[PDB]
Amino acid sequence: MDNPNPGPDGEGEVELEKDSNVVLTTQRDPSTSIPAPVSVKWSRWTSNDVVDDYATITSRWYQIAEFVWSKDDPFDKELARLILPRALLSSIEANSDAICDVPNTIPFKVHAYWRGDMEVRVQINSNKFQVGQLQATWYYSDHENLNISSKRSVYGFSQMDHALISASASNEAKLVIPFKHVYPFLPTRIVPDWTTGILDMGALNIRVIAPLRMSATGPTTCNVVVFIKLNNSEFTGTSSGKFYASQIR
Amino acid sequence: EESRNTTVLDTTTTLQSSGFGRAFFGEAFNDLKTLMRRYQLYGQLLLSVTTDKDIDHCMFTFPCLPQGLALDISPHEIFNRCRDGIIPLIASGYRFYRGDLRYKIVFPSNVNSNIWVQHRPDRRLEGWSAAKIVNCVYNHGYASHIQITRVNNVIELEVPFYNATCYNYLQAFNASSAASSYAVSLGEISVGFQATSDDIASIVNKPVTIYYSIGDGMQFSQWVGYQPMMILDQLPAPVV
Amino acid sequence: EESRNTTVLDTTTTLQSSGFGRAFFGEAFNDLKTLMRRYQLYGQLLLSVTTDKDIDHCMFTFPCLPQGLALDISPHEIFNRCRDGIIPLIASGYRFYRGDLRYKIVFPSNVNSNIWVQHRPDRRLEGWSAAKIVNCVYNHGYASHIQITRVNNVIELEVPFYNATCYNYLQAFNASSAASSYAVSLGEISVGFQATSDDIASIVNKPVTIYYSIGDGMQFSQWVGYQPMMILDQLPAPVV
Amino acid sequence: PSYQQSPRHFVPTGMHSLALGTNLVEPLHALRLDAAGTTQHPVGCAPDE
Repeated sequence: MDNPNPGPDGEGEVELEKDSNVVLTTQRDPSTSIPAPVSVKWSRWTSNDVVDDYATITSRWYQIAEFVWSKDDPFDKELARLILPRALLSSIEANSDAICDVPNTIPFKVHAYWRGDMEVRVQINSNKFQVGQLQATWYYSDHENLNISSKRSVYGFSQMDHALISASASNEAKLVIPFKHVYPFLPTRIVPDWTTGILDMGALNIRVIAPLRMSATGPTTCNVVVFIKLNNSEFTGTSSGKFYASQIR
Repeated sequence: EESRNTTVLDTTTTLQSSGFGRAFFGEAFNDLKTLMRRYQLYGQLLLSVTTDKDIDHCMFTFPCLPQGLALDISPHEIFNRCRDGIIPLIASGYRFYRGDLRYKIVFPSNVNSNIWVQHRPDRRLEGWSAAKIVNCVYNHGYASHIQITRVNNVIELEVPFYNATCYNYLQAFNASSAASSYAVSLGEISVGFQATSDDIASIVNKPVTIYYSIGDGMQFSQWVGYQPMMILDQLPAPVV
Repeated sequence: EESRNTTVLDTTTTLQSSGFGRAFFGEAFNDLKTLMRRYQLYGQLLLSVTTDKDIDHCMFTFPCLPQGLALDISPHEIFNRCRDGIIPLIASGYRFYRGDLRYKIVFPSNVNSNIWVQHRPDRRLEGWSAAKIVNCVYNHGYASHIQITRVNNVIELEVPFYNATCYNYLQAFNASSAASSYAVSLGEISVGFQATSDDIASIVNKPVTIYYSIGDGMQFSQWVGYQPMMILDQLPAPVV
Repeated sequence: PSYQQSPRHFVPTGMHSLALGTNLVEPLHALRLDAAGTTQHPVGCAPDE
């Protein structure tokens, strides 16, 4: 050890996470916090329709929330309560177009019932002189509890397994999130037994722990980008795309 | 990551484990499931005759769930004083559950009439309000049992898991999704008497206590951290 | 032919069978016979002393049959509300039956006197009217049993198949053939008390409930389609 | 046959134990339809914890 010889290319090795045609890199090693083991396909128990995998198109990564994080945000403060099978659609219908323009999400437009495991990266691009630490935590069915308004805090979500982003080393939080819900399928549109809570798995919430602490001449901004891969998805119940209502703002 | 360990800086020698009390007390405690089957008070009511009820009439109905009831604190000095007991304090730590429950409903002494008890998996749970014991007919095809008061005034039950679900919600339920109300309680247990209108008047304001425990079928799901807690000695004393 | 199949035009992949709930709930349900042995309310009466009855006097008599009674709806809120239960709804689907029945008659609390119960295979059933519970002596050679109220006020019974038949009619019986009245009920069960005239006055207007189930001997015959059905939520609410 | 042998001589109690939660067979009145029935966990429903 102890021989850093930087050339024109910098020093470090640029590690890939190659997939279908969206390929994204980080300079730093991730800190994954897998909550649950990998689940079964679940197509044998409740779908006789054509249960078609779409790993060539749906396993692409997709940016769903970027946001500015400055030093004015206090200690125990939310940044983004992303509901992840919704926020993949909510970023689309927020971003001035329908579902049929994004090739990740057209099987949500066609098919009615969804299942699948998610991959979630929360990249930061902080300067090294900044001091701060975000946390990313996956929770299952946030909206199916009323008492999360007492829990929505860093001390509650620290007890469960959770990824950490230090703004010092500009760490990245990869975060495998396997699909686990009470019913083994999430619907994608208004469905005859529930309507409210459509395609809801729970909260990806990004709570500040250590705020940005810098000099007087410090870099105030710190943008945070969130990507999502959707790999072991299955789609079933083919129906017409005119039935698909817009997601909630 | 939560459970990572960056740099251990231990000073200690290795402790002799007691095997979780097996060495001293002759019994293990590491498995919390074997503590869960210790019975806990579920909800205590006071009988109150409103109408001259028919023999068919349920005397009280209540949803059946391991989450603990909507806590009903003249306060009940246990629910005023001993908050929540054990099983919802553990059940705070898990978002879902799946499994059986045991009940062992205890009836007072001055009652004599026969008791019918129903499981109703048809009944949903609409919100965390009205998820408590309700003082209000008998039905055919629901799973039923009659305990006779004269032999022994304590019925016992093994209420099974009848849901069309993978598991059910374990935190307190706000009824967001409309079909999700089908997936919180195991069903609805109803206790009703065969007492006529003359003799049920003596049984007014007699306590009927219900206990509960899980009974080896329960298997809790994905971990969720605890909510904020209240420390019980900080509760005020009754100034006299 | 009914069950023929001209041209299958399936779109489906093959579903995973749950094995009729054995995979989820730990129990099968495909066999409807094992559901039939779940008890159902047979008929609930109210005691009514007409004469200063002798100790020999039957308090009520009723024919014994798996068809369900002539439904007696101050209405009884179950038979006003929960129509027919399960077992005559299945028994609508079969013209004949042959086998045992179980009863488990439940008695009220304030009674104390001894109870004698008879099976009478001599008694025919004359028409679908008067095929209900009838509030009216003890007999020797009929099959008998006494349950003591003071030990336990619920008798149980295994009433066998005593007919000189191949099987018996299961739909509602209009008494067309005169000897066919011998071939509908299993017989006639009578419940009578040993209570004297002074103490039976306290037991007036106390409910006596009778349950029933088949008990593994029952084997239904030739299929018959269902009759027209009534949908229960369409029944009106009690406007207050 | 007449069974004239003198019978058992027990003690009744009204309720099974409560603090016992271990290797102890507990008899109840199950509202399940099956006597050998137990709630089960299929291939995805086997819980993690």
